[PDB]
Amino acid sequence: DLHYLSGFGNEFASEALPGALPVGQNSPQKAPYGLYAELLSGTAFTMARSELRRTWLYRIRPSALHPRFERLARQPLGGPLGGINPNRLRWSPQPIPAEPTDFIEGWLPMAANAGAEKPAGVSIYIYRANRSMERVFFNADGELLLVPEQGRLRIATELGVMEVEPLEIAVIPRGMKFRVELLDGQARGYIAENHGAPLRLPDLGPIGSNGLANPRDFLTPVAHYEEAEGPVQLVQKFLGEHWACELQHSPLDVVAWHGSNVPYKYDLRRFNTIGTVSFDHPDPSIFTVLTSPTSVHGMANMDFVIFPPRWMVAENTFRPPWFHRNLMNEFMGLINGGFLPGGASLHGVMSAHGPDAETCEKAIAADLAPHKIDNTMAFMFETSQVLRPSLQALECPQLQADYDSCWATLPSTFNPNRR
Amino acid sequence: DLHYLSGFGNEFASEALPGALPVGQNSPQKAPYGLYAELLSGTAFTMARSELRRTWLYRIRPSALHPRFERLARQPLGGPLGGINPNRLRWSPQPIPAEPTDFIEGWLPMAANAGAEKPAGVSIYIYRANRSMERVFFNADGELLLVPEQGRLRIATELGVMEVEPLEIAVIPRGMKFRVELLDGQARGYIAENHGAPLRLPDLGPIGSNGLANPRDFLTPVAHYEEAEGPVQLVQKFLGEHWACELQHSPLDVVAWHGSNVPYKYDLRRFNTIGTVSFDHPDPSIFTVLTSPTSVHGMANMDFVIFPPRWMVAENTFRPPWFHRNLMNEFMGLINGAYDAKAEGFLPGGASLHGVMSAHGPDAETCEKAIAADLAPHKIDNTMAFMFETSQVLRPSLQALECPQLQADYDSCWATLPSTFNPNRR
Amino acid sequence: LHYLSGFGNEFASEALPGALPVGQNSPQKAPYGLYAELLSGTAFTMARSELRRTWLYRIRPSALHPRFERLARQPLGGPLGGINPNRLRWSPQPIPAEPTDFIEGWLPMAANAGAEKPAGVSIYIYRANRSMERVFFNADGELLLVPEQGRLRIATELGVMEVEPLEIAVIPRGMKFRVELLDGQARGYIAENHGAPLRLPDLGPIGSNGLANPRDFLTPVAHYEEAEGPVQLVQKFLGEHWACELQHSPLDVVAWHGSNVPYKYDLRRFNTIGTVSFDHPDPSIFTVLTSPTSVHGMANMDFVIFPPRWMVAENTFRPPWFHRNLMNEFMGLINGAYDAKAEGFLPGGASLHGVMSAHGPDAETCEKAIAADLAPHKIDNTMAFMFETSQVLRPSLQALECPQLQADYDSCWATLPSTFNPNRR
Amino acid sequence: DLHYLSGFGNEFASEALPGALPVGQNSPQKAPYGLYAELLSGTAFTMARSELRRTWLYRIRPSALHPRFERLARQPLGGPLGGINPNRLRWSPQPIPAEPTDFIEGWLPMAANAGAEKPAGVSIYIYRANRSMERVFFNADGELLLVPEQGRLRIATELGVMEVEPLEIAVIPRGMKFRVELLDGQARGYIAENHGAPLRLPDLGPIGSNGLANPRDFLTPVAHYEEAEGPVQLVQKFLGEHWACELQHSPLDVVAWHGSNVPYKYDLRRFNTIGTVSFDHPDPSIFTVLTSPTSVHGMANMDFVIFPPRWMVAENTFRPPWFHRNLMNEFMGLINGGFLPGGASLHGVMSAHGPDAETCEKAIAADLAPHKIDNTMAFMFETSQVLRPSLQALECPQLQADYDSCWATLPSTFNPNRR
Ligand SMILES: [Fe+3]
Ligand SMILES: [Fe+3]
Ligand SMILES: [Fe+3]
Ligand SMILES: [Fe+3]
Repeated sequence: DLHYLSGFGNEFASEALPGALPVGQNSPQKAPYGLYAELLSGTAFTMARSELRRTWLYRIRPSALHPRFERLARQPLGGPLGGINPNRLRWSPQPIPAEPTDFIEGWLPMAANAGAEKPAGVSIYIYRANRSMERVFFNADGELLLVPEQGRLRIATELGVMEVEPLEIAVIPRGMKFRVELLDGQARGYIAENHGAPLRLPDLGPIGSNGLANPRDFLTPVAHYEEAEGPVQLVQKFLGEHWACELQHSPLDVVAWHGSNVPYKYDLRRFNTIGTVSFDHPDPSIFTVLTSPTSVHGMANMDFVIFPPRWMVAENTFRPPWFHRNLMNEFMGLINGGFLPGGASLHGVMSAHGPDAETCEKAIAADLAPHKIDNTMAFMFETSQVLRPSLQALECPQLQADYDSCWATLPSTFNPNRR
Repeated sequence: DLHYLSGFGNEFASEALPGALPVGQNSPQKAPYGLYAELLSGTAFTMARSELRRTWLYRIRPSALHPRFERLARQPLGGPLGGINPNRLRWSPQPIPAEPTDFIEGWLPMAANAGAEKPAGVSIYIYRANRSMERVFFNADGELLLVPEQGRLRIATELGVMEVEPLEIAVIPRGMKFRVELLDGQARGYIAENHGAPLRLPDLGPIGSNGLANPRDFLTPVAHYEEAEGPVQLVQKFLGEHWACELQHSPLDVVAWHGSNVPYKYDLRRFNTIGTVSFDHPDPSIFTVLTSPTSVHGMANMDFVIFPPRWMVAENTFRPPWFHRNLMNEFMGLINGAYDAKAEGFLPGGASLHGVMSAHGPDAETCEKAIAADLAPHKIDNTMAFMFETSQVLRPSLQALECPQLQADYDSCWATLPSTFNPNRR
Repeated sequence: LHYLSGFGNEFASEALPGALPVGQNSPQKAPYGLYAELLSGTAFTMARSELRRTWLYRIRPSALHPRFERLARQPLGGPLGGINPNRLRWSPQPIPAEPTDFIEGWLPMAANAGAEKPAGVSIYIYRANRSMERVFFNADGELLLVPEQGRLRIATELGVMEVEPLEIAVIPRGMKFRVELLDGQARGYIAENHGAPLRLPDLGPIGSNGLANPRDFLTPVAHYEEAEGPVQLVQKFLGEHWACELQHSPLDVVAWHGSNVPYKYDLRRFNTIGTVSFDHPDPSIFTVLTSPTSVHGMANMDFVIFPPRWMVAENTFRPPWFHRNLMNEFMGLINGAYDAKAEGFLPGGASLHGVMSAHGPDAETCEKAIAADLAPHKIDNTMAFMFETSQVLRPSLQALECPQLQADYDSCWATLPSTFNPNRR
Repeated sequence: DLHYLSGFGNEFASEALPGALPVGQNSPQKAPYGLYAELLSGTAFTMARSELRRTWLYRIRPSALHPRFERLARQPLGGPLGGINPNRLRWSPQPIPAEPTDFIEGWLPMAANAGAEKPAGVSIYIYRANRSMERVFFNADGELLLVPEQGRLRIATELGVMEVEPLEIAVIPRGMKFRVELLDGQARGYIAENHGAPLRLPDLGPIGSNGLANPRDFLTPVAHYEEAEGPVQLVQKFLGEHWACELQHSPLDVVAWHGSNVPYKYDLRRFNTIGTVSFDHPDPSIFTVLTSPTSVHGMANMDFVIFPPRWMVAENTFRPPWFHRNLMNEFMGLINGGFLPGGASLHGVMSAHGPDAETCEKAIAADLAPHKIDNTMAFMFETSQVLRPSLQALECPQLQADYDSCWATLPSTFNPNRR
């Protein structure tokens, strides 16, 4: 029975004790309950207000109260970049490791725009974990988009507690402290780490003022603070590296807060899917849930896109996705329903992809009538920068060695003598 | 039949005689065939190239060769703006007048953002004609969007001839000369006169790089010139007035041209309609065919929206348009069939106007039907309604306010909406 | 006279040493006991590139004035002319016999809107035969002055500038000034800009230099008057002259700094760009100053010139092409003859080719141009110009009823022949 | 005989068989002639339509029908980065090598904003070839601007065939498959590989609505397809590397196509040159033919600029290019007419350049009259990012070792007692 505040991008305000929030100002000399005011600035001060992300926290002890960070010996993300490889790639789902592995220890580097030491654009991982985190963590390297596939997550953050289950997504702003509890003992899922402009709702164009992901469905947890006394490890990811310090208090000691730099979750089942109600096959940008822009208008750092249960009604139309060569880079995953839940495919810049022969023959031969796609949920992380597969990803047992064969049996159907 | 060039916004090139277009330049000293170069600038010289519209003409006689224009006695567009009236308005179809009336003489002012003498925003007319034009015409007050409802038009312009039937639309650029022949003896339809930024394709947003009105379906006619020798009246519309002069030559004497300021036509049947494949009822802006922007981003001078055959699949959803009050001003027409928010009273050739913040929506009948219905995939078919939606208030003409076609009891359409509210049962 | 240079500069000028406060704008104790006064030419929140504001340090505050009263003599009070799409041409305007100072002799030619609802651009031709014995400001817009006959000595709050034909001058909205005629009488053109202040055009590929170089834009140094006695202060508000009487000189600014300034520019210094190959470039290429709108690329008005220049286009119809324009073209002539008109267009003359009016050369200019052997040719000893506007230019009733309006302008195009032959390329 | 479609940025449509193009839609269930639909997306789907480049293809076999790509042993572009060097540099023309070398094998990297493995901005090459390509190629790393200097090229692309001779340029969109055939036995010329926003026409500013490169002169080939059966090698350039696979069919099998992502050519001899008709010496940006923007307004990724035959008429003026120090980086080449055709010069950020003593002396002394510069075509690739010369370029024999002496005789003509 966790409570949530609704509305993407809102100036929220939540207090765990009556009047814990200062009224009419952010920095009283005598803060209610004797709390410390702290500002979390997720963007430059001078952004246009529409881009502004900042949260005022009123907490038991300042975040400044911490000893020196030291580099952990254990570094899940220190593996090298893979060699150059233009090929189409597909993986089978990643098995959960035997060794104890919490949420942060479990990120397996799949592909990234840059080396972990110079975070830029987007880095993509698959997380595997068999332990709840017995420590607190923040990412200095970017925003985190989590896409669960197996197992629920109870995520306790500075702003409050949220639970996410497969078919839901969650986002945790850069630098925000959080701790992940595995409700089901173990967990698997995907991560897009956003090193760039924070994820937001796409420009709707002609779709207008409603549709796709409705702002009312983005939920942010209410204030919740901890009073545990005794040592707690605080871990941060900085330029790919986990550095840690030990606190003698719980860093999740925020009693009240206000602002717009907030963790949130969204249920993909609430997506107001838009598609063709006539013919043809619309561009997959139409399925956009969240997007991270660049200073180049129209070209996203990354678009998060889903392929949800939907009605198929295209008349006189080849209904599967058409054959395609793309400037952008397509990383596909599957949440449920050769491509299994937990699996992945990377078709990079100008790689030729599309349906196989059996998909083609069946689509061309189909008696086209309205059809409901159901019990499936796929998605794509599409990035503008090339995604370089990690060495780990290219060498792991789960990489399919004959993925190219999927297209081998495509036939010519060309007859010059009959249109 | 007629040949066309495809591609909305293209730099086209067309010549009626081989090599009539100068190669490598626009202004030769000794132009091919002894023709005159002439530049038709549809926009300021300094527009962004994406916003530029200009066409080079290679013609027998320059357009400048004409004597003084004189005001005609006959002025279709000279009637006063009607009184202030915030009411929801509905007209039945406009009958064709008895007296001889060509295409330009036949425009009936329905509503406009401003007085005809001070053109701004959009002016809306319904045309009614029973004569083919035996003169040539250009509108200097703006761009014309034509929406035939009865009868095919054969439109002879400077750049060539195009034919338009109901379910197709045609655009004529401001200042471009043309002549309308009625292929079916008489004709009736709608006009949006755009006084603002030229109509163009909407920004597709998440729809991406394909969909709605695909550019390949926008057709521009090929070069064609007449050589008739004898008097031709040339009329122009200026500040709402018709002014004429007599020429001793045909002003459709353009033997070749190149450029982007072109007349064009579009078959609405080919609209790649996008909608809900899930639930709810998408905003009608999703149906945009063409749009004319203002300097305020996101707020169009006018959107041209259609309501075409389309699959209705939304589950657990009130399917007809929702009840609505709107900053924008909604002028709706019907080209054929029946519209899905309405029941009676709205026929082909009819119109409705719901202005700024007027409360509109479905009737009691429709609401009852939609709430009880067993929802399943359903193809809406054999229908084409549309809307001219404008940001500026539309002021009905006096003629519109006083005509027999104005329906006297339009408000009673919503009279029977019942309360179904039950506070004890969610 | 001395001047400062640099279009758009933050200028600083003092007529007494240390009269400008150093390090601040508003001292409690101003140097020499002067009053600080801010002239805000633009909204406070304009981007800095678009900011126009001047700090004045003056003997008496502009606020020291009694109620303005409406003058009986109203130069600009005439009605709008009727609707008329025709091509129009006017001969030079005679200088009236009645005593007529600078502000009294504005002959309204055409305007985007009625004088009482100013918007866009209003065009006048001024004719004066007396020097101004009063001071004037225009609340309705910025003034672009294009002298054609006789030199002007213009005393402004910021200093004195002298303008002769082939120079232009611009005076910001609200800025007080007095005009002296150095040659007894004067004639010329005005573009009254009700919209965004005139500035230098975006050069595009022309780059970082050329057309009108900013170094050539000149602003007067501070000058102040201490004269004690009655002076009439007139303002133009919503087309009307209103006036009060002061007992001091309002040109009493001892020191000033900032960017809201009067300026002049010598068109002979224009770095004219053109074709060095073929064809005939769009006349936008001759843009001197422009006033934008919120619609990018569509100016409220462009001020363009047609100066001495080299004509070198090979295999090219060199005169301006036949044309039909969305924009509205008001042309005038400072001296000499214009390349597109054989005759009927003289210095002081004017033409108006409104939206989509068909214009171009005549059959005589045509004939010679098509026939001429082409070699490099220096067009010289001429200066014409255009006020091109996006909004329609409505001629005034005066302009349409005045004896200088040529009755048979269309006849200039009547003899254009068909040289068309379907069967030889 | 080759036919072409005209109009830069046009939505084109071309079909080699009557009605090969589906009418009214892009994705029919039963395509005309049994062809496959393939979308080539040259930009993000959500680009403003003015910046959108995409082409629908209707082809015999899908592009996906290919086996695994493998790294070729021969690698033309793998040579390391030259060392740091701020000096002005000038090269004599490049000799055509003895060894058999086709178009893609004969790119000599001259200088680049970045290393081959991390394409950004612009890479500049000189190609030398003595064999026609007997295979097909696409470049995944960027768009190709070709500037022939010696020998004509017949470039067979997916969208059709075009012929380019010196004094013409050709552009090939990223990822588009093509084959270069040498009509003259061998060929040499320059290449600007554009890794950024695609080249387009420059904003004309006051020049207005016509002039410079007029859009009507940009020509795109009509549809042409091959039905040759037998092994064919497909090669791609990815992160600077040549990777290849073998198809058992021609990949130039597009029967029809429509859209805006097209190859094109343009004859520089049609450039409507603009310049001074009064005095002074206009900035060479006035000669821009094509430009690649950045997100920084007014600061191009690259400008392609030409110095063609033209009238010089400036009076009381020093007519040669002024003495000059530039933020931008200037790579000069010469097509026809120390600096020979095929040669190059690099003046990088803030290097001081300008005329030599002989040029100054003659120019200050000349009796200025209209003068037609004729029979000469130079050009420049100006880039915003520093161009690092390749190791190869810095150690090549054609690098002129005494270039700085060109300016060594510049004298002082200063005289303070005579204005
Ligand atoms: Fe794809
Ligand atoms: Fe509505
Ligand atoms: Fe003109
Ligand atoms: Fe330079």
